[PDB]
Amino acid sequence: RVQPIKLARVTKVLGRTGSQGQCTQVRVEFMDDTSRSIIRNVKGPVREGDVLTLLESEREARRL
Amino acid sequence: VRRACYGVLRFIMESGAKGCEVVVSGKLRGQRAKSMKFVDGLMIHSGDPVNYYVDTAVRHVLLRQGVLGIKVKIMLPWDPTGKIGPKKPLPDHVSIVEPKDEILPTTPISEQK
Amino acid sequence: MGRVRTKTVKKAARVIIEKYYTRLGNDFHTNKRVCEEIAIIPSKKLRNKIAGYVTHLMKRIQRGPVRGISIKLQEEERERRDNYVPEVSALDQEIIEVDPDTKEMLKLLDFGSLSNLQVTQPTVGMNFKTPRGPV
Amino acid sequence: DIKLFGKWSTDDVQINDISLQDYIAVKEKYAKYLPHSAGRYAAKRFRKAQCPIVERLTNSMMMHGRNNGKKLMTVRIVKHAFEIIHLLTGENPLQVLVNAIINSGPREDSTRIGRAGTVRRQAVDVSPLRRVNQAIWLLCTGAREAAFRNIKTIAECLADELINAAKGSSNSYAIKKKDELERVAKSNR
RNA sequence: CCGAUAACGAACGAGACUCUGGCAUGCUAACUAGUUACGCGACCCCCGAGCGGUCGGCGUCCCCCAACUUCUUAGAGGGACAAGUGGCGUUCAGCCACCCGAGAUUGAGCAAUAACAGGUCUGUGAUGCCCUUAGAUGUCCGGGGCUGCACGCGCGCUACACUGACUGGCUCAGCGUGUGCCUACCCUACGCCGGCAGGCGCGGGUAACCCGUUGAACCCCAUUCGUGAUGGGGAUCGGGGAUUGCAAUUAUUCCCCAUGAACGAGGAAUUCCCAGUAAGUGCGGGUCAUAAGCUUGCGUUGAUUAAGUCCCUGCCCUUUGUACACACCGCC
Ligand SMILES: [Mg+2]
Ligand SMILES: [Mg+2]
Repeated sequence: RVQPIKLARVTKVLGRTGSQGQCTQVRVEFMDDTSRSIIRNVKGPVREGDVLTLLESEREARRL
Repeated sequence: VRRACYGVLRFIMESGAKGCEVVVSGKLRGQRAKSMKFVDGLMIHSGDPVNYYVDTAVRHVLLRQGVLGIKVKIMLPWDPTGKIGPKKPLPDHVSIVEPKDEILPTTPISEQK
Repeated sequence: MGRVRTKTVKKAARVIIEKYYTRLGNDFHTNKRVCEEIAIIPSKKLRNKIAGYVTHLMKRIQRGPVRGISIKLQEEERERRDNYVPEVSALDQEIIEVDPDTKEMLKLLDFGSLSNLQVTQPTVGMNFKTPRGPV
Repeated sequence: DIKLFGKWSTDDVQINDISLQDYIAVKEKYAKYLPHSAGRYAAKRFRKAQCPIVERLTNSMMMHGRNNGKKLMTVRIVKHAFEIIHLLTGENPLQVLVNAIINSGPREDSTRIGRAGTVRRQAVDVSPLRRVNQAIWLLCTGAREAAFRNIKTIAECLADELINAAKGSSNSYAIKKKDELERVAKSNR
């Protein structure tokens, strides 16, 4: 029943958010399917190309 | 003090100086103390070059009401001989020599000397 | 970040690229040595900065015309502005297209009925002007 | 081939997930004889990625004031802990370390400034470098607290923390803190 | 800075500058700095090594009786400029990444207009006015006080331990000081006495010559302890012994033996900090007859986190509102 944990790759880093700069909005493309690319916000040091793991796919999205 | 400082200021400029500044501060006029600053010309304040272009003297005038301080700063003119003042140029002054024509647009020849 | 060149380094650079364009080049080192006989620069960190921005202008002046002048560029500004006179003028059209009203006006001047003038069919619809407001 | 501490070859360990593969540095290029090199790894950003992780673990054990420069003491602590885990489990000590880092890094956390429910507001997935940074910090704190007032030495307390983290048994302080971070993030999605 | 431009031409500040750090096997040199070489030794060798290994043992400016400047010192110079490549940018000003490079942002000093009823009359033979001036508010001498303790706060030191303490062994610094106008008071090698603090003789240094190859601490390597207020911690207190001084009581400081208290990581709050940084760790300078838990510098070991934001506290620019101008700690 539970959506399985997966792995997504950062195509571009949109910029900082959270009004303290702790979170960076990034554009993650799912490796399982290159077509599905969603925007997330991550905390910590980030750069293009690195792959982060996603406990669950779709939470929130917003343009800055 | 207004007239005396102006006369001092005019003497310094006439003698040849890039700038000057006199500040006579004390119990001028009434009991409340004020400072009068007469400044004209260039007058740097910061950096090392202050050490070799400006001359500062602080004097005390014991008038009846109290002590009336005097601060005089004179920026000396640059002089290659350096007797009248500093010999080093200001560090940020770049002076470019003027070239001649040096065109030579004519036919090439050989001068047998 | 924080390597903007102050006025002095830029302002000195422009003077020595108009005084001495021919001697200078696109090498930081060759130019940094000319700046040692053409100018009395008090500081070493200043000439290398001056020499550095000179290359940026000398690299740029080889292509575009930077505001700093140059005789060889100015003579071509002259040659193109003052010459390339077309052998056939643009204002010698063999046939001059003419609105009916202009032909009427030229008729009043009594300079109408010239052969070079050719009347044109007047436009119809009076559809000039742009639709008012947005949309 | 480089034999870290003169043994424990580096050309056999492996990282089970590509998410952390490029911020762990146990392979041949970042294989060193000893976890000690003043390599200027904090000069710029993502230079601590190419710092070998044994060096990263060593740099994090020197904490709580008493031990702020004592890298030689920490190197022998890592050396003694690595000898124990190979003896106590039977596989390559580096392999246990990489599994410990992989298994201890909290996959998501929570952070915001608005009016929080319990701790933080919005659940945010962490970066792969924060994964390693948190994993190393959690293991060291677990070994630190476990040996603060007991006869068991730092090397043994560090040894069991990496062994427990490499498996995940609700016994390592690191994974216990990791599971707690997941629950807060999950409850604060 | 680039650019538009009712502005044009300027001035100060910033920047440039000065010092410091990092590289120069390139130059100048060094018996007040050394290194290599050679010659003596002293040992271990010995198989036999022999241009063997070690020596901070001794010589070769004890001028004819080595060279050289790598290491040390300090002068003149060089070097780094966003210079080169790629990308972004109005392709301008510039920004990002990378190669080569010691270095692609080392730290300080100086630091504008205007102002504060900010601090100093206890720095001055700086000073106005006022006060006192022989039973002095002058000056000197003796004693006491500035330390006094129901309590509150601030800067710190020591800790709560085993990532430790203890005992022994091993092994590494750098700033910098050193005998005094008055002015009395210097830094100390070596030998002997003592358990220690110390004492007694002999020297060296006004100093790259002597202390001093500053044999520092942490650290390192072995020992004992073993999770207990314990060999943690050393507060309090008793006895005794030295040093300084004219004088040590209200203990100057130091040493020795005893007592071994709170303290088991600290509520609300709150400080500082981005790379040789924080922190651990000692060492010099100032004060100094006597003395550092202070301060100013120095070296040693050496990280976690971050390359962001305006959320909190504030700053800068523009627009806006205003009943404010002692200016929101305002006005009402
Ligand atoms: Mg400046
Ligand atoms: Mg004991």
